[PDB]
Amino acid sequence: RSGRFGARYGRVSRRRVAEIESEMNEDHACPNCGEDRVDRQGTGIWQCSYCDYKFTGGSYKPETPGGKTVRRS
Amino acid sequence: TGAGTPSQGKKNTTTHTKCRRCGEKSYHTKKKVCSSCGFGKSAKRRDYEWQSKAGE
Amino acid sequence: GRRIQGQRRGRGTSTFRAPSHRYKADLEHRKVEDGDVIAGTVVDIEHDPARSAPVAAVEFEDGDRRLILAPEGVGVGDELQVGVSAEIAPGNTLPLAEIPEGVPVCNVESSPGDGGKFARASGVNAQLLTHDRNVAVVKLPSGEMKRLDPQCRATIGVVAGGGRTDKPFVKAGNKHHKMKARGTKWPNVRGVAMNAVDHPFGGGGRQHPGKPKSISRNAPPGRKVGDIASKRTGRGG
RNA sequence: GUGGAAGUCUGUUAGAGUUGGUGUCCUACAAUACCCUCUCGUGAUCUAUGUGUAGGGGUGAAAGGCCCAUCGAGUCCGGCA
RNA sequence: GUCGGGUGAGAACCCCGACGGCCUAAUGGAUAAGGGUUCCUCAGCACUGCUGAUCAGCUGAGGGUUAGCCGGUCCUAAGUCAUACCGCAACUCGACUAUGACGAAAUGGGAAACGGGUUAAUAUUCCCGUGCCACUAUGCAGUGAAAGUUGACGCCCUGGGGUCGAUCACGCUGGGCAUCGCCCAGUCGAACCGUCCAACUCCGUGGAAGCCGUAAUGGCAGGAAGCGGACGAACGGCGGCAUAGGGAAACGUGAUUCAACCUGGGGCCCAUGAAAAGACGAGCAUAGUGUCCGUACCGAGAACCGACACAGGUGUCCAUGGCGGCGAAAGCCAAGGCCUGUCGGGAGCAACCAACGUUAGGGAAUUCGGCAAGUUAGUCCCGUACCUUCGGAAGAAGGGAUGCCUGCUCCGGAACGGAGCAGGUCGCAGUGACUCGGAAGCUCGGACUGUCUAGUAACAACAUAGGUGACCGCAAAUCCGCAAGGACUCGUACGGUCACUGAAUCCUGCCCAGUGCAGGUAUCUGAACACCUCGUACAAGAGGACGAAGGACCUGUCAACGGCGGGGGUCUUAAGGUAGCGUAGUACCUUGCCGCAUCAGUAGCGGCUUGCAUGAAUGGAUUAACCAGAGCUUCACUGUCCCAACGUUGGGCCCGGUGAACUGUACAUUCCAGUGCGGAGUCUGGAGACACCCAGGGGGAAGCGAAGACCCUAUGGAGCUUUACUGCAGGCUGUCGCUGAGGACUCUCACUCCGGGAGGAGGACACCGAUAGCCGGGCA
RNA sequence: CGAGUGGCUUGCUACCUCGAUGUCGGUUCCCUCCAUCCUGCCCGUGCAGAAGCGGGCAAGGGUGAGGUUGUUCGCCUAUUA
RNA sequence: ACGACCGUAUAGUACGAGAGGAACUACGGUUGGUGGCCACUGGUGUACCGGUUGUUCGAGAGAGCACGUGCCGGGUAGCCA
Ligand SMILES: [Cl-]
Ligand SMILES: [Cl-]
Ligand SMILES: [Cl-]
Ligand SMILES: [K+]
Ligand SMILES: [Mg+2]
Ligand SMILES: [Mg+2]
Ligand SMILES: [Mg+2]
Ligand SMILES: [Mg+2]
Ligand SMILES: [Mg+2]
Ligand SMILES: [Mg+2]
Ligand SMILES: [Mg+2]
Ligand SMILES: [Mg+2]
Ligand SMILES: [Mg+2]
Ligand SMILES: [Mg+2]
Ligand SMILES: [Mg+2]
Ligand SMILES: [Mg+2]
Ligand SMILES: [Mg+2]
Ligand SMILES: [Mg+2]
Ligand SMILES: [Mg+2]
Ligand SMILES: [Mg+2]
Ligand SMILES: [Mg+2]
Ligand SMILES: [Mg+2]
Ligand SMILES: [Mg+2]
Ligand SMILES: [Mg+2]
Ligand SMILES: [Mg+2]
Ligand SMILES: [Mg+2]
Ligand SMILES: [Mg+2]
Ligand SMILES: [Mg+2]
Ligand SMILES: [Mg+2]
Ligand SMILES: [Mg+2]
Ligand SMILES: [Mg+2]
Ligand SMILES: [Mg+2]
Ligand SMILES: [Mg+2]
Ligand SMILES: [Mg+2]
Ligand SMILES: [Mg+2]
Ligand SMILES: [Mg+2]
Ligand SMILES: [Mg+2]
Ligand code: NA
Ligand code: NA
Ligand code: NA
Ligand code: NA
Ligand code: NA
Ligand code: NA
Ligand code: NA
Ligand code: NA
Ligand code: NA
Ligand code: NA
Ligand code: NA
Ligand code: NA
Ligand code: NA
Ligand code: NA
Ligand code: NA
Ligand SMILES: [Sr+2]
Ligand SMILES: [Sr+2]
Ligand SMILES: [Sr+2]
Ligand SMILES: [Sr+2]
Ligand SMILES: [Sr+2]
Ligand SMILES: [Sr+2]
Ligand SMILES: [Sr+2]
Ligand SMILES: [Sr+2]
Ligand SMILES: [Sr+2]
Ligand SMILES: [Sr+2]
Ligand SMILES: [Sr+2]
Ligand SMILES: [Sr+2]
Ligand SMILES: [Sr+2]
Ligand SMILES: [Sr+2]
Ligand SMILES: [Sr+2]
Ligand SMILES: [Sr+2]
Ligand SMILES: [Sr+2]
Ligand SMILES: [Sr+2]
Ligand SMILES: [Sr+2]
Ligand SMILES: [Sr+2]
Ligand SMILES: [Sr+2]
Ligand SMILES: [Sr+2]
Ligand SMILES: [Sr+2]
Ligand SMILES: [Sr+2]
Ligand SMILES: [Sr+2]
Ligand SMILES: [Sr+2]
Ligand SMILES: [Sr+2]
Ligand SMILES: [Sr+2]
Ligand SMILES: [Sr+2]
Ligand SMILES: [Sr+2]
Ligand SMILES: [Sr+2]
Ligand SMILES: [Sr+2]
Ligand SMILES: [Sr+2]
Ligand SMILES: [Sr+2]
Ligand SMILES: [Sr+2]
Ligand SMILES: [Sr+2]
Ligand SMILES: [Sr+2]
Ligand SMILES: [Sr+2]
Ligand SMILES: [Sr+2]
Ligand SMILES: [Sr+2]
Ligand SMILES: [Sr+2]
Ligand SMILES: [Sr+2]
Ligand SMILES: [Sr+2]
Ligand SMILES: [Sr+2]
Ligand SMILES: [Sr+2]
Ligand SMILES: [Sr+2]
Ligand SMILES: [Sr+2]
Ligand SMILES: [Sr+2]
Repeated sequence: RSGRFGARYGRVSRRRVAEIESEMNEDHACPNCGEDRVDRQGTGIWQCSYCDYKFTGGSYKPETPGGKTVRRS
Repeated sequence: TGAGTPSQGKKNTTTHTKCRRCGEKSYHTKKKVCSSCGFGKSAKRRDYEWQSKAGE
Repeated sequence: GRRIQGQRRGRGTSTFRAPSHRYKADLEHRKVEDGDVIAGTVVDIEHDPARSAPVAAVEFEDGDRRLILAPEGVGVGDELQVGVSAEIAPGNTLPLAEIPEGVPVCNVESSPGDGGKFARASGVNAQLLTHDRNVAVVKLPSGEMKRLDPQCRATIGVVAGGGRTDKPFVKAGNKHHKMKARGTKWPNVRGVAMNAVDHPFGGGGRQHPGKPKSISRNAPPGRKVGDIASKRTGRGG
């Protein structure tokens, strides 16, 4: 996590980096199939190693709160 | 690094060269303009009244 | 004195220019004759240097390959539509008139056919509120109620890359890398830290502006610095 | 255990720099040099060439720093005896 | 460097040999820029050369650079120019938009050449051998031909293939050494043509419900392993090339580790890592053509820049030569280069200075200050505190070990890889040289890495992430231009402009009176044009009515400028200092008082604190980590000191040669007093004084160097400031023109904007020209 | 209260010097003065002695080491004739 | 070119109720200063002898280099305190 930051930057800065990146690297359920094989490819870019579905999502999460709103309405 | 002698050693760039139009080594090969006769800048020949005393 | 930095900017010299020769494309909506008989398929997702957000390359029926301002949730293979009769789904573009009220949209045109001006940044979106035969009311990301020509085109959904702002840069070097992809001079030297000759706030034994910071709207360039025509300052009251 | 992150550590690797000696030199080897010590050395890094910004104007992580040994307004000639 | 010798009229430094040395990312090899003949030969020494010179980068005279396949040439990059269009009083000026061209010689892209031989000097260019590319022609073949592929790409970790090199084993050829049997060198051979293919991808078979696989991640009923197959790599292997070439000869064979080169797997991005020409796609024979430009040499302690044959500066590649060791480290040594970081001779060679070695006992007493020097040191084992943001602190601290020889064990395929064991044994000392941290505590500052005064400042200053406020919906805010136009912007509020504070943590009180900004405003004030009155046969002019912004007035606002006192148990002028911190890098008084520590402490630390004159983003407090930042203490150590000594190298001194500069009104062997514009070698009185020369450390010549920088003066200069004087840009606002029809309104036709277009939006407004009022250190 | 000497403190003046006479403290090295701190020799005492206290002659010699502070000065410590 | 001090004998005496406590003189030493000298002790001693690390000369022997001794031990003359 923020362990690469050593004793620098302070709690908050490297607390959020840890969480954000912790959620960022979790296995994500592919919208195409259903497997938890989605990985980030770059800023806002995600892909499933299983079915190869490459799509857009949040910067650090494949789905954002606002993104999930569109579906509804 | 001093602005004097040590900095003079870095000077190996060619800028002013013999001019096709006037013959003076004033044709800036990077600007493609002669600082002496104006070649590359103007069809007319570079001239100024301040090149001599005002009443002469 | 000497011209302040804000004045050097205007001359548009390299130091202040954006690395345009490195930019990809201006994600403007496609121009359709009518009918809406224009559809294409997402062929790839790319990074947009100018916006730090993803963009989707779309191949249209008539053979036109162009990058598009992608909303969140668009993936390869997906099929998008652009026209009056386009289906009401994420990633599709059509005039506000056809868009059902209460639907989040992005890359909204200011004047019908301009290509899109509003809500283009990461994870943002305008909210189409009121419909009509004369004016479509949209609520822009800043919270402002905007009256637009119902003929103004827009893309359904919110812009991809949301949350980009939630993570701190942490170090100067990261800011550095981002700044190198924009038309900006960075880092920032405070005005109070300069000599009097260089800024209205320069000079003085200790650092401090020797004047009130709220400057008038009518101030000439070179003097308009600090808090421009502020309606108020601070956090109190 | 594996893995190998880092404006991460040591390092006269290349390369960059310069804390102290208030050493040597001070009609110098040199109009900014020499020696030892010292600091940086995967990055906001260093470096070559090309290219752009011009004088009340540039350029400046700001020292009134830098813009060809000169800058709190370059240089040249002219105004000018 | 030295001894011999060669040449020459002449030899320390020109050449030969021997002996002795120096250089190893360079003092060697190839080159870019730049220089321009400095290159080679012959003949010379007046000039140039830190002395000499027969020498030379010098002088005289000749000579030398050979290309289809190495660059250029071709392509396009940031970007530049030209033409057209537009602006400008105008242009050699100026932004945009079209078109065209220009823009890369080591080091972007790119059709094709290798090996050897030859010259005094060129050489993938000439010559020999072999090969290749493009175009064109002829011929055979071919109807395919443009889709796609390539050119073509970031950073970090890593597997696999694999050549050179290096090393190990054994053989062959030659050399060296001479108690041994060791040691050294060589053992060769290209482009190209042909062939082989690992990885990746995919297909067939198969049928895993837990197996397959990796260094690691991972893979699978959407079909794992296994089996077969398609496509498919090297500057690599293999065969030809080659009774080519090269070698005196032999003219090897295997292996390990493997730069180059080839091919994969993984990870990172608020960062996304060129383009175009060209090539492939798309056969073969034979013939012809392949022009133009560059080509020498230096590439640096003498060929470049720095006035110089300057200790400076100056790009690339040789990053795999041996021992060493972690190593592209040190040290030593090859290949190769050099004795030109170019004056020599002499004196146990004194004083004195530079750089350095060794110092008994004491051990920081030295000093502003351990400045300088020293101490420690590599690797392994044991062990490691406070504090902490849980990362770190940490190599904390402290303790022990370390060589050689003999025989072995373990890990691994193995290394000429690594980890251990047993016995033997030497020294004062086993990281034996070299390389190689001294350690600990308290306080102040800035959080951190980073930046800076080229040439006296590296810091606490600037930056920074983080915090905050301000402006703006894009026909925007901010900014450049006289204009035509332009940056921001292939950007759109999760944006970007303008400012302040400066990581995290706990927090950030009161004040809107003044000033600033903004909003509002009945009434008041408020310009010009038009309008009305008076005046004028007209006009000047006087007055009136109307009244925009602005001001008066009201309100909002301090993470806006800033403020938070005196007095009494309110007063100025709004409030009257809250949390904290406190004698501070802020406290004059002041060495404040108490304590700690010391023999003794204007220091330092802790506490107190009425604070001359602390205090909350003019941020307060606090703080782990970090630091060539400031201060203090301790352990260790030492020539810093007591107190100096001896030694080493280069100078100094004497000799040959070469050979400056600073400075100079004159006189001048001075000393003690006095005098004098009061700070005299020169005046007065005395005293002393034979001339000249060598070495010395510098008392005096108010020594030399610079028309004092300090201070004042000048109706001197410049940079900077502002509610100084006066103006000028700029913004806001009214009015007139553009400008049309029917104190409030509709319309469309100018004009503006959007749209490829139709058309849509807006609209007599806005933009623009003119003028008037307000603001106006942005500027003069 | 009165009279003086010095030129160590400070003040005053503006005589010399602005085409420059480089600051304080320290250090090192040399000479000097006496208004004597010690040492020699004396006089007095509220001088038994020992020792103090005061005075006279006298400048031959000596007057040292350390803690804070740049400090001079001074405060402090152990030695000392 | 010598200044000064401590100690012993004088003497637990003179003096004094006691407490305390001298001197002349003769001696021994210390300190500061001064001039000189090296038998003694100490330092140095890149004369010299030895040990030993890395590397090169094939090993051995014997040597070079590692800065004017690679490092370490001893140390004659001489110079010194
Ligand atoms: Cl940003
Ligand atoms: Cl070439
Ligand atoms: Cl792999
Ligand atoms: K003066
Ligand atoms: Mg776009
Ligand atoms: Mg940039
Ligand atoms: Mg800043
Ligand atoms: Mg400043
Ligand atoms: Mg200013
Ligand atoms: Mg500040
Ligand atoms: Mg450059
Ligand atoms: Mg040659
Ligand atoms: Mg030389
Ligand atoms: Mg000693
Ligand atoms: Mg002292
Ligand atoms: Mg030191
Ligand atoms: Mg084994
Ligand atoms: Mg302090
Ligand atoms: Mg810092
Ligand atoms: Mg400087
Ligand atoms: Mg520094
Ligand atoms: Mg900030
Ligand atoms: Mg911010
Ligand atoms: Mg700061
Ligand atoms: Mg204190
Ligand atoms: Mg406040
Ligand atoms: Mg401030
Ligand atoms: Mg003067
Ligand atoms: Mg002055
Ligand atoms: Mg002036
Ligand atoms: Mg337009
Ligand atoms: Mg002014
Ligand atoms: Mg005077
Ligand atoms: Mg003088
Ligand atoms: Mg007397
Ligand atoms: Mg008595
Ligand atoms: Mg005397
Ligand atoms: Na782990
Ligand atoms: Na230095
Ligand atoms: Na100027
Ligand atoms: Na091959
Ligand atoms: Na090696
Ligand atoms: Na010579
Ligand atoms: Na660093
Ligand atoms: Na106020
Ligand atoms: Na305050
Ligand atoms: Na630092
Ligand atoms: Na010494
Ligand atoms: Na003198
Ligand atoms: Na000035
Ligand atoms: Na005396
Ligand atoms: Na003292
Ligand atoms: Sr230099
Ligand atoms: Sr250069
Ligand atoms: Sr031109
Ligand atoms: Sr002219
Ligand atoms: Sr656009
Ligand atoms: Sr467009
Ligand atoms: Sr200021
Ligand atoms: Sr408040
Ligand atoms: Sr680092
Ligand atoms: Sr380092
Ligand atoms: Sr210094
Ligand atoms: Sr030194
Ligand atoms: Sr100097
Ligand atoms: Sr590394
Ligand atoms: Sr300069
Ligand atoms: Sr003149
Ligand atoms: Sr001659
Ligand atoms: Sr020559
Ligand atoms: Sr070209
Ligand atoms: Sr090239
Ligand atoms: Sr790289
Ligand atoms: Sr390998
Ligand atoms: Sr050549
Ligand atoms: Sr070279
Ligand atoms: Sr050089
Ligand atoms: Sr050699
Ligand atoms: Sr010579
Ligand atoms: Sr010795
Ligand atoms: Sr000390
Ligand atoms: Sr001391
Ligand atoms: Sr230890
Ligand atoms: Sr610098
Ligand atoms: Sr410095
Ligand atoms: Sr903070
Ligand atoms: Sr106010
Ligand atoms: Sr208080
Ligand atoms: Sr702070
Ligand atoms: Sr006389
Ligand atoms: Sr002298
Ligand atoms: Sr003078
Ligand atoms: Sr007297
Ligand atoms: Sr006495
Ligand atoms: Sr004084
Ligand atoms: Sr004092
Ligand atoms: Sr006695
Ligand atoms: Sr008694
Ligand atoms: Sr030696
Ligand atoms: Sr050692």
